[PDB]
Amino acid sequence: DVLMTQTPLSLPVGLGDQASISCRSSQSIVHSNGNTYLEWYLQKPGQSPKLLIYKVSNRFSGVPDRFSGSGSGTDFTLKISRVEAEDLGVYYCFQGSHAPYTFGGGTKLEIKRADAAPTVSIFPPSSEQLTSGGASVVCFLNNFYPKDINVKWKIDGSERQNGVLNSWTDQDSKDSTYSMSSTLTLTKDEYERHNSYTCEATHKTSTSPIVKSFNRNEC
Amino acid sequence: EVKLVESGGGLVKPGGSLKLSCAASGFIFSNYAMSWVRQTPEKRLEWVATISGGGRNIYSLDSVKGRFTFFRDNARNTLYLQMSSLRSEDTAMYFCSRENYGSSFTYWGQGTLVTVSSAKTTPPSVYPLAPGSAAQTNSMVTLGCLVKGYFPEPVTVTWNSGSLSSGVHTFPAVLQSDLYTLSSSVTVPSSTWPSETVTCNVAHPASSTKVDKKIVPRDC
Amino acid sequence: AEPWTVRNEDL
Repeated sequence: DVLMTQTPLSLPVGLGDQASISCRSSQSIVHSNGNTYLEWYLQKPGQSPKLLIYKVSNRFSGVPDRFSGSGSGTDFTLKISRVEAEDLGVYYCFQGSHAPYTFGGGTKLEIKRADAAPTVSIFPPSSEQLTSGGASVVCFLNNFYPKDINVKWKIDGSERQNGVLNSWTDQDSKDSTYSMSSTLTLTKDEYERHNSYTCEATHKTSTSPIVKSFNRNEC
Repeated sequence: EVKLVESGGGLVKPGGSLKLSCAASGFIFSNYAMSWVRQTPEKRLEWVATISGGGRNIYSLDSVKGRFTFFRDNARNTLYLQMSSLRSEDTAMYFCSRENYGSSFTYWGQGTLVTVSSAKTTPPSVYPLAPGSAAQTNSMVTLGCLVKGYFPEPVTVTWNSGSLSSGVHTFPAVLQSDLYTLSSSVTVPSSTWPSETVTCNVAHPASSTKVDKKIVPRDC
Repeated sequence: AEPWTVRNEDL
């Protein structure tokens, strides 16, 4: 089978600048009819893939000429100019010349913007959850850039690693930020054997942690 | 314009079967070939099959030959994928898609999700997240809901039934121990809560579950 | 065998 490989895995670029993405085929992809059905797809977050480019370098109607593709033999390249935030998402190459037809693994395009510290909020378990024997502590870290951030939990001032489940959004194209969610899940009885619950976020924007906590002996 | 709408996705057990459909509109259906393409939860795209305008000529991935079958009913503008002998790895979002001159996958539908596993259908528990009663407020206030212990995906979260679209972050589910957990946050101006109601609406089709949890300030 | 109806025709 043909194997299709993309590089890089992801690529940050600023507004106004040009991105350039490679796609290489493990073997040549000239269809028996002499055409080359190398195509480029964009999948924006939360949406279906849309077509940009077919037969190496033809722009599907509706697609601006900021986008153009090229290459030959085993080596293809898609070039985006004057990059806007709305262009973020995963870009996929696909050969449709030899069955079985194969896609590359995707290149995620990230849009650069200025650093931004996360907005951090902490939520104790709801009364309703406690009633059923659960006690999840929830910590939202919203609207930050860049992607890399680190959340550590503390119970009564000791670090805590077990029962923590993190989740991140893709990049929001409205402001070019990320957000994440961190959930510490314990039983009611373990929650009630301790007082102080803290989530600390460490992010490039600050030498020291942003810290949110509360004591149960105050609610 | 050209519209494609898949349907039939859902939870099925290893070894079982499931038929999917793709309703087509805005073009003369029999004049174009159609494809099924699937996407794994970790986002890898894979062509499954292509079937000609009149249905006679099909190609497919060898790993789905015999288990999956492909056919179409042109007079009803509908394309099918009859699945059998499903395995974990068949788990994916399934997209149909129409050809065009020079392009393989010119128009796509929204997709329908097929989950292959034997963990059982569990409805969500939906918990409202108000800030702690000793916490400080706060000119733009952040409120949450936690949707825990459900299976399979998807769930739809909204706030005031969509009327608060503005300051929303809804995080992708995380699977653990055969149950998914998820949360959504919404940020509104201090003048609008608690004086007016904020509520999240959580739908879980698979269990025909629809829950509204009103976010109430805590007691001290 | 070729399952495309329009794709392989050049405009």
